[PDB]
Amino acid sequence: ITRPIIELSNTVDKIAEGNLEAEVPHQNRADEIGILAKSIERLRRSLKV
Amino acid sequence: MSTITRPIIELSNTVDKIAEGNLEAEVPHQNRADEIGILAKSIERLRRSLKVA
Repeated sequence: ITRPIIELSNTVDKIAEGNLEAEVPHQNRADEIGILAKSIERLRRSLKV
Repeated sequence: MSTITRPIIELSNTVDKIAEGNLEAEVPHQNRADEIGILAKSIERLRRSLKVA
């Protein structure tokens, strides 16, 4: 749980700095980390568009 | 369960609202001393960055 959350926190920081190309990890987990990851991916795509 | 799962769901819903263009909704859990807190601060920084745009 701890490491993936740190990782996704990192991912959100890169998106904030304008890097809309960095891959979002953990999109395929079957739990709540998975759901958070799918959210961040959708956010990433929404900002590209 | 209440210490980890629920906050993650909540922040997940917060990211969805930002994605829909709602840059005014408050980001919960900014004051936790753990990794949820770190994530929450990240999302708040993202939110502010998108307003400035």
